[PDB]
Amino acid sequence: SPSGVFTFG
Amino acid sequence: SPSGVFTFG
Amino acid sequence: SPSGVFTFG
Amino acid sequence: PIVQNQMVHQCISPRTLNAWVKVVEEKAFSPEVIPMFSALSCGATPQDLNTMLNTVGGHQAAMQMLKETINEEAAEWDRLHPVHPGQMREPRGSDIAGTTSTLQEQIGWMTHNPPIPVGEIYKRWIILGLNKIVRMYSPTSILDIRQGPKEPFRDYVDRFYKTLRAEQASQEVKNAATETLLVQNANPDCKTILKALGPGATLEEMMTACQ
Amino acid sequence: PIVQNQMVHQCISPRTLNAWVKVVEEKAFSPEVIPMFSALSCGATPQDLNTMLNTVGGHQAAMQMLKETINEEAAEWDRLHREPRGSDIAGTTSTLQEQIGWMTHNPPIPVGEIYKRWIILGLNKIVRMYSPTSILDIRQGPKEPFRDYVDRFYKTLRAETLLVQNANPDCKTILKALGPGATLEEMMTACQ
Amino acid sequence: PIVQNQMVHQCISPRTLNAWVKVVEEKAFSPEVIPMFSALSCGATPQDLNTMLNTVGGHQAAMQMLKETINEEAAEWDRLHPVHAGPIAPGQMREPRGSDIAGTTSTLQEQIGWMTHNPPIPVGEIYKRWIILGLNKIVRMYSPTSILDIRQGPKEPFRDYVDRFYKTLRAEQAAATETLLVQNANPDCKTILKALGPGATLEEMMTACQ
Amino acid sequence: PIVQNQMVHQCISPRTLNAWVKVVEEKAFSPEVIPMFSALSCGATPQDLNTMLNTVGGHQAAMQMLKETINEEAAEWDRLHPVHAGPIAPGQMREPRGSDIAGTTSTLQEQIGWMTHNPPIPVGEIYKRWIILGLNKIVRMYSPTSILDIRQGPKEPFRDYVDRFYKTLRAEQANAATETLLVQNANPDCKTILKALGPGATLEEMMTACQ
Amino acid sequence: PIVQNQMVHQCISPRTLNAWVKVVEEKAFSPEVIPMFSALSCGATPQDLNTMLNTVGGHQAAMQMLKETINEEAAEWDRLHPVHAGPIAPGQMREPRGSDIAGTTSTLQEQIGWMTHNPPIPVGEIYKRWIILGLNKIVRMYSPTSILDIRQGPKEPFRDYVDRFYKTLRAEQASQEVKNAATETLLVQNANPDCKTILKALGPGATLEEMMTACQ
Amino acid sequence: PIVQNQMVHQCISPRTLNAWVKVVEEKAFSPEVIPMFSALSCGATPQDLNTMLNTVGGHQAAMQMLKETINEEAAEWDRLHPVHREPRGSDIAGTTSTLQEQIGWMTHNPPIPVGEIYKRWIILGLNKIVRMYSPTSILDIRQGPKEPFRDYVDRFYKTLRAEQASQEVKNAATETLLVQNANPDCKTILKALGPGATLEEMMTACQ
Ligand SMILES: [Cl-]
Repeated sequence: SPSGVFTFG
Repeated sequence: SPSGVFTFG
Repeated sequence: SPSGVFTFG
Repeated sequence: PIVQNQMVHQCISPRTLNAWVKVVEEKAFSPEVIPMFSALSCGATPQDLNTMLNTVGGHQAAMQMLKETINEEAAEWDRLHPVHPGQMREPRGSDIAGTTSTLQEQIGWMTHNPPIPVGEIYKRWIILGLNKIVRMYSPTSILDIRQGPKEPFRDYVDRFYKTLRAEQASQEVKNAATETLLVQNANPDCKTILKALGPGATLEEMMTACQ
Repeated sequence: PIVQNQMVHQCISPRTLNAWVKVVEEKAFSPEVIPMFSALSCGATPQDLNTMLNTVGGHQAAMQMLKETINEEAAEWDRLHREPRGSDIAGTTSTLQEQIGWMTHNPPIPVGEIYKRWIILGLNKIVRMYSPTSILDIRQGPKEPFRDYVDRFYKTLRAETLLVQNANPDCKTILKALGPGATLEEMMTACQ
Repeated sequence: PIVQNQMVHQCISPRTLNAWVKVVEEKAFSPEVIPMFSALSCGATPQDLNTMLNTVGGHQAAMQMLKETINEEAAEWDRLHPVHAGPIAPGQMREPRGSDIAGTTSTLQEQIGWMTHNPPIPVGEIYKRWIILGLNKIVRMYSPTSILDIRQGPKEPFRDYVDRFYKTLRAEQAAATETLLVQNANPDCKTILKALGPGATLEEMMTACQ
Repeated sequence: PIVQNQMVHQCISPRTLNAWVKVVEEKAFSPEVIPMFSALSCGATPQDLNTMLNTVGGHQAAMQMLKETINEEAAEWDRLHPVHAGPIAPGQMREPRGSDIAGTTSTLQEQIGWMTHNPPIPVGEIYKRWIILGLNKIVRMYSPTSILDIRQGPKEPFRDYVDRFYKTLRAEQANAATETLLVQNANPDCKTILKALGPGATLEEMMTACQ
Repeated sequence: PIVQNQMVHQCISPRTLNAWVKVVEEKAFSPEVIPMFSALSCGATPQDLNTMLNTVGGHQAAMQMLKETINEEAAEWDRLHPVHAGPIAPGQMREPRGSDIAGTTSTLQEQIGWMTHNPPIPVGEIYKRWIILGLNKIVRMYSPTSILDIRQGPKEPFRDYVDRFYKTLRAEQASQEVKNAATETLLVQNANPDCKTILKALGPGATLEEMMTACQ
Repeated sequence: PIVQNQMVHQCISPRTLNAWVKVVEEKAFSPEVIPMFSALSCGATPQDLNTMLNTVGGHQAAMQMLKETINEEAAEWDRLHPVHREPRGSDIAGTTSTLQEQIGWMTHNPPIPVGEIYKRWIILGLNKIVRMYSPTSILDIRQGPKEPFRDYVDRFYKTLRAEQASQEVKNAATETLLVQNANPDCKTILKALGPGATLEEMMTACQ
């Protein structure tokens, strides 16, 4: 699974 | 009769 | 470091 | 609509009225119109539901079919509920539709204890009629949806499931179509890659492959 | 309008004012203008109803016919019937405080809903006249889709047995073969 | 404006400010601008009324005429209501001068005071009356065509002709009006209109020539 | 801003922020910008006023002049109000300096304190008065044409001439001399008609004559 | 959604419905769609979340993938939470199944019940977590270009090059260790010969600020 | 955000979300973007601040620089505040703290405004981005041959705002460099006014 698009969190 | 168009829920 | 763009206040 | 503040009546907002009219003008009778109708008619009374339907200008063939579907369900309600102490009188089929019932009566039933949700019951009949319209207005059949020579696979599968949604077949038939027809109607250069992956592949793996 | 928070008066919003002006400009006097007027004038006072009508710029012929219809209903109210007169319900000879007084009274006298009934009655007469084509002239073409034919029929009928009669020779025979009792869905499916 | 929640003051909204500016830009000074002004200035204080007028950019000839009309009505108020000299009683306010009603020589607190007093002195509604009176004079002047010049064309629809007739009549705002409609119509429709006879409604007149 | 619900603080709305920015971009520094600033900054704190001025992107020459005008008024406040070298009484707060009213050396809590005090010290309305005083000086400078140069054309409508006259006159000043100048600068045709009416003629009568 | 006034239920607004429909139409499945979804679905019930997904017209391939991801998470929830048979001491309230969290087999009354209970069971936030997990997989696929293919042009500004690099890196959604490994070597490697010589002069452990300021 | 009605939490509005996105798209990173960010994030929690930054689609170079600046300030917070629950650097940023904890600190007595502290770090990082994105330097700003003085002064202070020098250096430039780079026609008139001349008097002279 991918990490995430939330660059601030 | 048709099954509807509500994919979710 | 920069001072700031806040000219007023 | 009926909302909290105790349950109290409010006037339908200009935003909601305009939103519904623009959806019908832009999207005609695409599948996504039905969930938008349900969302915009949240906690709506039969009067409010009639206001939304009556504000639609065009598509008068479709609106007439919706009238007949409502009358069929209203007649079915009267059959299942025969007309027969200090008790509140029960709603007829026409009273739920909002043709032969005032706003005070509609609010009365909805805010009663126990409540009789004439708004939600009437909304169910409208959605049932709209489903029949969406199926009829479906331009293309599932058998005709086939990938172009230079069409991206993403665009092809979008047209497939969009059509499959509008047709509104049973889940057993949808699976039978998805299993046999989807990979069959794909173009050779993509089909060559999907066959190499092997059987039991998810939709994610297939779309990533042909890209 | 008059709304809850006890029933209290509120000023008519810019959104409602603009929404009403735009529908009259865009749709002129199509049948769907009447339900939109009724929705936008929800809980409106006679002053608010006059405000919406007066803000309309064009269509002054139609607005003058609406004036006459209101005067006829106002005169009828005086013949049939402090107690409100016909002009008081129209909002010509009554202040906002009197209008709020009647509507929030116990028992209440809804001058807004009574005056709205007269306006809608007058607006229906305008929609009927502004209908371009008559129902008898709506006939299906030789190579016209039946869906398009039914759209034009019930559009014209809304402004103002005959559907099957005026269909083309091919589809008419099929619809007549289904007989009376056949639903529009079944009729449209047959000539698809 | 002043609104309920007790009567309390609220700041004029950006929507109301923008709505008034756009109507003046688009419609210039068409009759329908006056009802829109009255609607947008619902429960407005004299300060709010001045704010709406001052925000108008163009049409400075018309705004200057409006100033003179306000001054005339303000002077007339001062004549009808003389100056109450001496000290003011406790729990009471000074009687509003013409300039106080206009909002030129009165604070917002004083304006709210008069409007929410018991008994109330609605300085907002009195001043709005003067502005509308002045705006009516501007609308009458800005009317391009005269009612006498409005006549039906050779092959013009009767619906279009009547729209132009009552549009002009509304701007000028002067038995005679109804007869002028039938008399100025073309020979074809005029013959049909006279067949209906006296005391005929506009519905019957338009339906006959349709 | 500070508004009722007791006087309480609210965050400046996205509508008010965007409305002010668009007015400055579209109208630059036309006379009607000042009343719009006063309207949009209704019940505003010194922080809110600074927020509106700081959001202006262009016209940095004008903003720098406005900065100097504020400093002059702030220095004038300090001169007229000497500093009290002593402790502050109970249920009271410090008297505001010129910089405190401007919002450079005062927190939001202190600004709310002064404005909601009894008796109140309206630092927002005092600071707004200084800004408007500075903005009027900018509008006078940015006024392109002078009042003397505004003359009626050969066959120009009198309404159009009067519009440009009072549009320019409004910008130049942000009287009997102005009334006489209107007739003098008018063309020979209308000037003869205006003098025929005589002294004390209203603008309505003047415009109705030459039409 | 559920909001304060006591926690009470409100209908989803026309503004929120339209805002979600427009961002899906305009931005398709760009990384910034996911934070916008989470923001617009603030305090949303499972019914509200289904309403937002159902209102999407196009991208029916993507919505079918999202449907499968929800079913996988729902099945995983049922596995980790077995159904209790014996004891009911207080008795405790009914535990939500995977289908109840998704909103397929649970009414609005039941959803409000779980969310406003003490202690609360936030079925809305749990279901939103599954949706965002599915939407991340969709954004990864819809990423046009790979991270390895992003290279600076002959006369391209370095600022515009770096914007495309981190937009691609955000879309692919690699691990934090994998991202820092690529960011360290691949960023400088794929830059043009002119800027590459300048970037190395700063040396190892140089911040992105220093790198962008140099090539300007 | 956290607002009155007692201090209570509210969901960030669609208007505020859309307003921030459009400002970033239109104005890129002009000086006036920072006051707009501060205004739109009024009473915002660390979660709300992250939401606004994450909704930005483009300018990923700038957002990565902002990410690094936040990590430096978070690390600096951990250094100045040793452990001995009190908020760490990652808790203020919103990376390792729930919404309930964020509301807890902000509505506490005494209050720990994690929103305003985190906003201070973001604005500090954004100021560095604005300084970099500035196209022209103040030394390059010269008055044209037939350019109005009003237009020249607009470009002078626009560039001066972007670079964000210290007030001592700004006054050093404003005094000397403003008159120095003006054209020979206006320069002669400006010197005739003498030292300590206000900008109003300078602009009025060459009009
Ligand atoms: Cl039929």
